[PDB]
Amino acid sequence: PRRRVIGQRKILPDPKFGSELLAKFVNILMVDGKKSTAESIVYSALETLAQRSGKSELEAFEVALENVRPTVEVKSRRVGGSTYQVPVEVRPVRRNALAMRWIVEAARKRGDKSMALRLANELSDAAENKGTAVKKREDVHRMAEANKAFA
Amino acid sequence: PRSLKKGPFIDLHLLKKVEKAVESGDKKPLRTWSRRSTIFPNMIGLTIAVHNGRQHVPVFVTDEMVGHKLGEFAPTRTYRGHA
Amino acid sequence: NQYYGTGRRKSSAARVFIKPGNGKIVINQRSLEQYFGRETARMVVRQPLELVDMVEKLDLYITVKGGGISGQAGAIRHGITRALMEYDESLRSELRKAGFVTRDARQVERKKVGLRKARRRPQFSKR
Amino acid sequence: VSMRDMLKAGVHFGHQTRYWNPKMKPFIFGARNKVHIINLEKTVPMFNEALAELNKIASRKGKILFVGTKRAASEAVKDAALSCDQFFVNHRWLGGMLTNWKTVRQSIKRLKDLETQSQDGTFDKLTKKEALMRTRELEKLENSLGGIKDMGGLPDALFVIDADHEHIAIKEANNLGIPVFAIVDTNSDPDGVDFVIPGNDDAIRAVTLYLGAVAATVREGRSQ
Amino acid sequence: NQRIRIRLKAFDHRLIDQATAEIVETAKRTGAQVRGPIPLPTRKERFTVLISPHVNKDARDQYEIRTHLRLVDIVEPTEKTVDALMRLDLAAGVDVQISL
Amino acid sequence: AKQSMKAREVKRVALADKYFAKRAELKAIISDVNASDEDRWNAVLKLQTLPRDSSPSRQRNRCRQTGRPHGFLRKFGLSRIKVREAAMRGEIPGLKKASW
Amino acid sequence: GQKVHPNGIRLGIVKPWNSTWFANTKEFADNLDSDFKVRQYLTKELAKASVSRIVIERPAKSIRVTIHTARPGIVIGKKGEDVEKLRKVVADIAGVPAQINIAEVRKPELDAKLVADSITSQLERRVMFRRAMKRAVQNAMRLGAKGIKVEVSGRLGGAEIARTEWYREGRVPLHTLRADIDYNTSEAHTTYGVIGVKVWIFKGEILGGMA
Amino acid sequence: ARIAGINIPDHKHAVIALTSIYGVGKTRSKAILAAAGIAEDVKISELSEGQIDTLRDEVAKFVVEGDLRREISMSIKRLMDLGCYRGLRHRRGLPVRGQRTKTNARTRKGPRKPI
RNA sequence: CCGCACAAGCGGUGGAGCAUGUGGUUUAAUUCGAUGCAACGCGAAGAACCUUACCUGGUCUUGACAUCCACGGAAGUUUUCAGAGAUGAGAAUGUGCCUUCGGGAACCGUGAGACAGGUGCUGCAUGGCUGUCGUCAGCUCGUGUUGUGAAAUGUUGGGUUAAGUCCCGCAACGAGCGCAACCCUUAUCCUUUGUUGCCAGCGGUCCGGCCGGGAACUCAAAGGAGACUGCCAGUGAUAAACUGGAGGAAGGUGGGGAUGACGUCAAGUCAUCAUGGCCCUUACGACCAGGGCUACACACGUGCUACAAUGGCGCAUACAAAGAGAAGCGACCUCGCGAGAGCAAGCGGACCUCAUAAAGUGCGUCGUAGUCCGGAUUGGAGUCUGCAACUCGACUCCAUGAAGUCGGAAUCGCUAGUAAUCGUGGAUCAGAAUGCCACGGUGAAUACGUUCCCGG
Ligand SMILES: [Mg+2]
Ligand SMILES: [Mg+2]
Ligand SMILES: [Mg+2]
Ligand SMILES: [Mg+2]
Ligand SMILES: [Mg+2]
Ligand SMILES: [Mg+2]
Ligand SMILES: [Mg+2]
Ligand SMILES: [Mg+2]
Ligand SMILES: [Mg+2]
Ligand SMILES: [Mg+2]
Ligand SMILES: [Mg+2]
Ligand SMILES: [Mg+2]
Ligand SMILES: [Mg+2]
Ligand SMILES: [Mg+2]
Ligand SMILES: [Mg+2]
Ligand SMILES: [Mg+2]
Ligand SMILES: [Mg+2]
Ligand SMILES: [Mg+2]
Ligand SMILES: [Mg+2]
Ligand SMILES: [Mg+2]
Ligand SMILES: [Mg+2]
Ligand SMILES: [Mg+2]
Ligand SMILES: [Mg+2]
Ligand SMILES: [Mg+2]
Ligand SMILES: [Mg+2]
Ligand SMILES: [Mg+2]
Ligand SMILES: [Mg+2]
Ligand SMILES: [Mg+2]
Ligand SMILES: [Mg+2]
Ligand SMILES: [Mg+2]
Ligand SMILES: [Mg+2]
Ligand SMILES: [Mg+2]
Ligand SMILES: [Mg+2]
Ligand SMILES: [Mg+2]
Ligand SMILES: [Mg+2]
Ligand SMILES: [Mg+2]
Ligand SMILES: [Mg+2]
Ligand SMILES: [Mg+2]
Ligand SMILES: [Mg+2]
Ligand SMILES: [Mg+2]
Ligand SMILES: [Mg+2]
Ligand SMILES: [Mg+2]
Ligand SMILES: [Mg+2]
Ligand SMILES: [Mg+2]
Ligand SMILES: [Mg+2]
Ligand SMILES: [Mg+2]
Ligand SMILES: [Mg+2]
Ligand SMILES: [Mg+2]
Ligand SMILES: [Mg+2]
Ligand SMILES: [Mg+2]
Ligand SMILES: [Mg+2]
Ligand SMILES: [Zn+2]
Repeated sequence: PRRRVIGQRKILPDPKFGSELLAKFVNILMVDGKKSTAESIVYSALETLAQRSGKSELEAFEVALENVRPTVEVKSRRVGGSTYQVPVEVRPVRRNALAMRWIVEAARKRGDKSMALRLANELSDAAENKGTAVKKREDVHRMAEANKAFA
Repeated sequence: PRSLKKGPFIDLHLLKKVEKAVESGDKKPLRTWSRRSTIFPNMIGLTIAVHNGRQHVPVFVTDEMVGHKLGEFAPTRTYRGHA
Repeated sequence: NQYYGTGRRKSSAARVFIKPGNGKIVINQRSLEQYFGRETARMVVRQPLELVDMVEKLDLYITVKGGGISGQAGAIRHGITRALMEYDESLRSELRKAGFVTRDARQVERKKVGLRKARRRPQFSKR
Repeated sequence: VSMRDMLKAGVHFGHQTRYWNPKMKPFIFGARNKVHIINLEKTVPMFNEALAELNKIASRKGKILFVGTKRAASEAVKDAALSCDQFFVNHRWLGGMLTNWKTVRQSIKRLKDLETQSQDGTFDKLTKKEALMRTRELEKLENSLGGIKDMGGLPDALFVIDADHEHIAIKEANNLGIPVFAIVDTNSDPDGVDFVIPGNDDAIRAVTLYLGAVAATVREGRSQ
Repeated sequence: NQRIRIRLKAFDHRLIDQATAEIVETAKRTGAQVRGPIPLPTRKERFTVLISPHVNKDARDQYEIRTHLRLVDIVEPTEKTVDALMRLDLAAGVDVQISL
Repeated sequence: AKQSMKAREVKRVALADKYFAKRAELKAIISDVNASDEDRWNAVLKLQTLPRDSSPSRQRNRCRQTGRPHGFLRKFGLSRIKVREAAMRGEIPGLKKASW
Repeated sequence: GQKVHPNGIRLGIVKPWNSTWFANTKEFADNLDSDFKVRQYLTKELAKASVSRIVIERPAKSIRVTIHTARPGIVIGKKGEDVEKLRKVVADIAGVPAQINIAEVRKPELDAKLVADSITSQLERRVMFRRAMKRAVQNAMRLGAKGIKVEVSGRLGGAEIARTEWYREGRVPLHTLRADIDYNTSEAHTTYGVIGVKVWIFKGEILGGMA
Repeated sequence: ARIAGINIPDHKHAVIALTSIYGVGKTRSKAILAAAGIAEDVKISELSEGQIDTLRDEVAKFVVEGDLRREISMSIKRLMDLGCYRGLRHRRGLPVRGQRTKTNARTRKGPRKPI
């Protein structure tokens, strides 16, 4: 991307709920090209949150999303030949992407003898703003606030 | 491992040498190159000089060695260690 | 009284014959739930009738060869789209706007000499 | 052309007094509103002398090259050559067109080959993209060399509009000895024009009057 | 019986096509009805060899031999047609198998 | 390759022709599912006395033009080098650079 | 870098093959060996007959050799004797009934193989290479070649450091497959080793592909 | 329970528990259960003593634990003192089945030793 | 100013075990070559013997392979002994061809020389062939012009492109080699032909396109059609072009290949071949058996399998493509736990065989453990190929069950049907793939940008 900026590839909406957000989620935790293997974990870990953790699975998805979304991120760029940790603003769609990418990384360390159980547990815990996933967002914010001197 | 159907393999010249030896009981080392021959029971008590590619190692044959190739008891490579 | 459409996806060829009736679907002498174990494949096959809102007004007799179940589902969807627009011929704008007449031509890229796979390269040995 | 005929067209008009060339002093009536005024009295005999030489050249099978590269006046220069059956340059002048006649002849041959090939056929044998590309090349050559495709050899006379703008052409001509007939505004250097017409060249109407008189005189020469 | 089945193999389709054309032309001028040449799947035998005589292996080229097939069935042969066939010498590049 | 290598190859391919039938029947006797043990034993002992060069597995496909023992192609009988330089000269019927 | 053999990349596009027979795997390598030996013997015979190429067409029960040569009278001989003689011996090595046909290259100055062998024959008579190259080029251009390129590679004039010297007139587009590029390679075994000679001759683009 | 010796199978599925015993593998374990008539998925808990005794008596068919280990030590020693090539490589602690030793012989040579 | 060069991402390498190559060391020999990118799963598309060039020993001297001559015999064929074999010694047969009855031919043996032979040295004497910069966009020339001239201009400038692509400008105008196009393949449609392929409408069906039949559809493979910034809108210098839109299977060189300018590196190869020179010639040539190229304190490169619940195991059940086959691929059936064996049909193949794709899905189980993860290693027992598996083959079965709990500094690949993952096939080949070459299945993430590194 040096001459023309192509940008991110467009994606089909999720088959079960017709939502691009959840489709990108299954694309972002799919391993080795195993689409059905991943979405069978996704839909179960959302059904479990539907019945007990909240009232609606699709909206609980968002209430956990914006509960882990970061706002200001240090993207290290040397302006004039000095290591400057300049803080820049994330775009909305990249914000959602970072959020889901962090929530899947949180579910990975959960253990709990399952994958659906981990995803459900951490998606809930993040929706309540008390999850291993939210700490990385506030650490991004900590590192953004430390390096304010370079604005 | 050679097929049981085929049975044990032995070079014809070595078989005839061994017959002629065990007949008269020469008890003299048999200079052979047939490392690929199986040791048959009738070779027990003989001394067979098997070629290792540079010389003939005298293998004295016992009954524990029946069912093994002559080449198995003669080393070909020389390794005294790096140091 | 029978409308026909051919659909191809990822080396899969799907002959689709649509006629007015109950709404039953039969793929290679098998129901839709028998032939496709996944659910994404089922909804892909059903997307055109959903869009055009003719789900109980047509019976579908489908045969498909080649490729894999996901590729076959795309081929069946392309065939159904073609048969539909050959049925009504005014649904073409609705289907094209939904991207169902795309006939996506993505196919597997050949392996190339000096490459483990097309666009894959052996390790550079650190230097 | 009569002085009254020129004056109504505005032949007396010239460039600003800020922008003039030293040798043009004899041909300048004076100045008004900081504008150089060309003396029609000097212009009318010189224009008539140029016409008489052009008629003589035309009578002996003279090939005439009308020269002008002004965007607005390009069509008029092309039209004058077409009316009297002569050759023209209306697009930007190409350096060494007269001096490198051989290379121009190869370009003329290429233009002739492409047009002949399209009429003959084999465009179907060529790929549709190739046939379209050949048509684009033919069109580009036709605009550049359309006037001189049929000139055959080096021309016998040159008619130039705004001789300062076309200075390369006159330098070439003098290097070849080909005579130069040119409308010379006050800002031009008149050394290169053997039959010099001092007059406006920026105005299309003034150029049309000179071109029409020359084309009619050349046609009279052809009729004999 | 009265049924001929000829198979033509070649390395060039522009030669096998004219072979089939003239064969069905002959078989037709005697009034025998024939199935027009059935294009059977062409075989693409692919070879890949090293261009470098020594050291290089990554550098190599890929050659290919495409053998073309045609099938012509003559269903009701008049006994003049059987011999009228053998009076057809096809171009050296074509191979013919005649089964009955 | 050296001339002696090609001489070895032709000797091996000739010797394996005047012993093909005897070796075939001996190997048939040996691997016979039902046979006398003594008859099988004598077949095994007779199979050795034949010249060792008479077994077809001791031949090595060498390029006919040069004798190169590596890179041989059965379809042509030439190594990868002579195959290429004949192919580019148009000497191999049907062979042609491939792309797909 | 290295260039693709200009004749091989046009095989089936504008150039035809030098061998036109069909064989299955059982007979293929045998037929290749027989073609090789036929060509070798025919070259060793008609070296002085200026043969340009030898095409070989095998009918099922026979072999047919066409000899494109520049001096047909020499090879056909007096009352077709030597040619007939040739037939005999090729029928001996092909192990099959044979037939020899003679074709004349009307313009020997436009057939790359003959040009190459001409230049090598001069280089083996110690003609300086620049003269041979230049006069081959202009003899080809005279006779209507759109373009020609000649290249002599090796110890030119016996110099210890080898070098390649080439000379091109007109237009020789090597990357155009539509083009009719006639290319052949020869070599002169001079007192100081081998000198290679390559020669490309462009006779104009071919439309309609093979037809 | 001590089915084959001092080692005791775990309370997990019988087929896996039988495998835990030396000289018994998943195949042998299935054969032991089939002869006993016990299923493969029943645990060692919930199993009666008579059942475990028939398990012991079926295990007694094969050579297992020490009587097997001694047998495999003797087989190795036979080669080692026989002077055969394989015995030599046994005594030098090198791969005896023809694997390369220029590299990738670590599981017999043990951890790498610098110079 | 461009490039997976970086950034943004995804997955690796570096740790483990093994496979493989190299260095080193060892050895009687561990044959030779390739050595920064651009050597190190490289020559080698396949070292048990052969291959084989290496070593040990046994042997030959016009010779294993060629021509020439002389002498003696048809050629060929069957068996014995000695020997590891090479070889040495022997024993058992002919008369076909024109026969100017001379003899010559096919061959074999023997003698003498001219010679053969050399994978012997030089790739710093070479041809040919190849790598590399780099598929980077350049490299030049004619004529004109400019300058006293070496030279310059064109080829720079403004824009614009993947592009020295294109347009404008301009003493330049053109051209050549490049770039693009012409070629192959892929995506849509149409025409033609319909078996061994196909089955929509029909008649029966032993419910099998199987069988009457059908030529519609899939498909096959030959010929065509189609895409060109062609159409619209905006931006732009009324330019090129760019952005967007319509239509369309396809949209801006649609995707992929082939295609590699002038030259650079005295780059690689005298061991494919050819070749100047030098060198050996009862030996540096030739034959044979056995050994070696597979060694093993170590170091490096490239790979494979893993370390697990997105998973292991059991059972049940789906959907491929591309290929190969006659000393070949080898069904069905029987036997064997199994590798396989026996018997034996078919197929030179759209027919028959290789040949059941596997990830997938359904059910059950396992419960985070060095485990029902992992499979190294070793023991016992086998099958096949092959004269022959000791050194040193592959595979099967029983048992054994290492290290390994995601890998430091550093470093590699990749921009879409790509990465990742899952199987299938082929060449070489008696046998011997984790390599190489090809094929399909499932199938992403990210690209703000051009500061830095790397190369132009
Ligand atoms: Mg064993
Ligand atoms: Mg793939
Ligand atoms: Mg086939
Ligand atoms: Mg040689
Ligand atoms: Mg072999
Ligand atoms: Mg086991
Ligand atoms: Mg091994
Ligand atoms: Mg990066
Ligand atoms: Mg390491
Ligand atoms: Mg490692
Ligand atoms: Mg070494
Ligand atoms: Mg080496
Ligand atoms: Mg490699
Ligand atoms: Mg010796
Ligand atoms: Mg003997
Ligand atoms: Mg005689
Ligand atoms: Mg002699
Ligand atoms: Mg010599
Ligand atoms: Mg060099
Ligand atoms: Mg070197
Ligand atoms: Mg480029
Ligand atoms: Mg540039
Ligand atoms: Mg330049
Ligand atoms: Mg310059
Ligand atoms: Mg520019
Ligand atoms: Mg250009
Ligand atoms: Mg310019
Ligand atoms: Mg019916
Ligand atoms: Mg039809
Ligand atoms: Mg076509
Ligand atoms: Mg296009
Ligand atoms: Mg505008
Ligand atoms: Mg659209
Ligand atoms: Mg559009
Ligand atoms: Mg295209
Ligand atoms: Mg090109
Ligand atoms: Mg190349
Ligand atoms: Mg060098
Ligand atoms: Mg060397
Ligand atoms: Mg020697
Ligand atoms: Mg040997
Ligand atoms: Mg090796
Ligand atoms: Mg396991
Ligand atoms: Mg194979
Ligand atoms: Mg069974
Ligand atoms: Mg297979
Ligand atoms: Mg499963
Ligand atoms: Mg541990
Ligand atoms: Mg794979
Ligand atoms: Mg094999
Ligand atoms: Mg730089
Ligand atoms: Zn003016």
